[PDB]
Amino acid sequence: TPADEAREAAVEKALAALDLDAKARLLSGQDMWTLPALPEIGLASLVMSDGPIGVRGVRWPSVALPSPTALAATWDPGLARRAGVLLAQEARRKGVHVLLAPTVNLHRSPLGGRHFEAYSEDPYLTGEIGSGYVTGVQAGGVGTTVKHFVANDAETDRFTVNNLVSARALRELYLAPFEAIVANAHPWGIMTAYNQVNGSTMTEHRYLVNEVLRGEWGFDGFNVSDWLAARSTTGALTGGLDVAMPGPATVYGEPLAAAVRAGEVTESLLDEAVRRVLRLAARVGILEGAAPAVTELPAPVDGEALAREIARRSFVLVRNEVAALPLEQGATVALIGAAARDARVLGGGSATVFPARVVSPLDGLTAALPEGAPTYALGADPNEELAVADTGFTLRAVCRDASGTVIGTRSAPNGHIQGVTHATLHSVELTGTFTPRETGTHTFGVKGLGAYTLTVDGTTHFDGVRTTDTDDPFVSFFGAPVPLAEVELTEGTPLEVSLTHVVELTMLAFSLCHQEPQRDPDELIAEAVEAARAADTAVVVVATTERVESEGFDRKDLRLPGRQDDLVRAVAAANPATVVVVNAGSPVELPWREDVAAVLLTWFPGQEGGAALAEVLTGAHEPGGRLPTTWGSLTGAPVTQVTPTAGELVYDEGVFIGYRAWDKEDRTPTYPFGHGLGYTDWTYESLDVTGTTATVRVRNTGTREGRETVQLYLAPTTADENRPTRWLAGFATVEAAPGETAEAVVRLPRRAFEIWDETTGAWVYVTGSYEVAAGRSIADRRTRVTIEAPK
Repeated sequence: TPADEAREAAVEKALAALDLDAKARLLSGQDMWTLPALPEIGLASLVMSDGPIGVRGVRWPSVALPSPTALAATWDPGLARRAGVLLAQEARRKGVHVLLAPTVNLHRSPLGGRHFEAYSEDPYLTGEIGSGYVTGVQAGGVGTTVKHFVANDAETDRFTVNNLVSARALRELYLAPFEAIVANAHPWGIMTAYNQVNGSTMTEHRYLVNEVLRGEWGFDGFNVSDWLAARSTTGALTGGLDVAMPGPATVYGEPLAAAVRAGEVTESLLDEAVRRVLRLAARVGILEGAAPAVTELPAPVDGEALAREIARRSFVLVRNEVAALPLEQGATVALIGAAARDARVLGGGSATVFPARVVSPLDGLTAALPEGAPTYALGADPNEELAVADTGFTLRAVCRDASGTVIGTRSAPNGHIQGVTHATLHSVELTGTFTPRETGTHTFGVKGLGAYTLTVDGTTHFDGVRTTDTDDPFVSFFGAPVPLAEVELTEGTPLEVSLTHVVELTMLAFSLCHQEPQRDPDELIAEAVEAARAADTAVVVVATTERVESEGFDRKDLRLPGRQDDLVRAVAAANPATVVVVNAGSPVELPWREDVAAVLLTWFPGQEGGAALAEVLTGAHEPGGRLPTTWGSLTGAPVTQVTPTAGELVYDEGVFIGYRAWDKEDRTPTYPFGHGLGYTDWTYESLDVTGTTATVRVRNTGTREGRETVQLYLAPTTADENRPTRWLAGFATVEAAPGETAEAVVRLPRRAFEIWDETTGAWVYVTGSYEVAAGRSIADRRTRVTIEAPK
């Protein structure tokens, strides 16, 4: 803390200069993304933006990386550090100061909405990756808000739900990754969640925010509310909140200025909170008078290359039978499935961005394979009932005032929408022309809320409203699009399409949606089976959509959308050498494993996914992924409750989530935590533990050079009603050529032996004999040793 002392001196001078009206103003938001500026003290407007896979800015493109679970499947916090560096470069370019990322809530249930956005079901692996990600983002002088503090491991009724979580459960599981990132990475900020934990809402939670996070862990950054989570001027200030950031009319500002002057809300409390915001201002560099934390920035990073590297390093090859992968030299390959032509690179929610261009599996494999590239056949379409209007749509974004007079025309990206306009703007048209690809009944819709008027070819097909009873307006926007009208358009012949939204009195975004005309599912699977029959290997890319996987709501089942499961079985029957490329962000049921030759989980693999998949399938590279979460059937899954009964979600499983819960119940999953295969064999030959330092020698006993994640699992020798049977206590990714041997000196944290004392309010190093085991997964433990926990 050498320059930090000088920096915190400039913060104190700035705090002293400001008056009560400016102090309360600063803590209140200005726009959807930025805070007010104060030239009286040389402070610029703090720009904040989403998020985990890419930086959006203020919608005025981004680099779309693979989903957060994909980054965690690489088991490499050095990759997460590099990922963070690129994101800081993106933020510096888009003028963003704070990145609203990473999400580190655990994978409690497989039905969780933002499951694709979290890293793992294990708090150690989550903390390690999160630590790397934050250190990397802040390495480029860009702030981070570790979201969603704490216990936001489900989306239904997230606005009000009371998540009743145990004392040990919070300390050992849900809070762990936050403590790990606070201590290791030193984050400049945090975000408090919409839900409540044991009574208090996270934004108003005095015990967890001020006493635990700040008091025990020594957090020195700012605490932003989740967008619309701030709901009390006095309740949030006293509960450790600093910034009510939903938008312009926040709970802070003039209501807070008044509460200080009139009520028993002390100006000392306001001063303590502004001090935190002004400390952030100095680190991100928006405050003149305090030098920025990172002055010399990290060397430029190639965004496309890192997106490909993270993508292939995460692909978990769970199944591979005799050797389906990699593909053989000069083999006839057939690509099947809609997800191969139109890939799903991002998951739904605020984490979405628009990349420059996306490489699809068919684009990638066409270039990778020679003359007579993959024979493509769409097997089934998962992206229905509706999808954003893009293919064949040439749209503009017209702004109108009260008199309907045009006051601007922005270029439409495709259908979504959010210049020299202001409170005068009354409505927003989204006109254009649409050339249909095939004749039939085209449906048109919208994903938005409020007043809408649709006119496909002059005729006003819709002119009504779209209200909803839900407690959260964010659930409403990213909900499935609503069909407004069916229309008969002949292919080739285009017509003038138009969708207007009237705006007046938070709510400010809509998108034109369109469904391609009817396609028989059974005939689609018939034409794909002919291609499966006409090939040495069939590659079926199966995927969950942004409508299935998204924020605001939870999934209903782990089954694949559309007739995709029925497509896989038809292809597996016609051709035995079938490779299923699962492009899903969360666990999904694989009922046809026994029939298919191979399975490869690719998550939502970012804009370069198609290039990484082409490299892996052809054998240019190896799939370097190892499950960061336990995959299995929903019936076998022991912790699935996402829905709150009587407005309460009890976490009855306690300290047992993910693999810990499967062990406690005897239920064995389809593929366990840490499972994954590459394109080479690994023989663990030596394990030496000295105190708490495990040293592992592993041999590449395969035909090709490859990577291996060494996974150390601690397990008490005695019975453990109080604890899980085994748990991850360390890991390390090593690379070696065939025959060559690599070592791994992995130190197990002191914490791996400790448990939480609810009464003392302290950690308890559990003494006794343990079994430290090195392996390829939890189920594939290769070598064991018995040690006494050191003093």
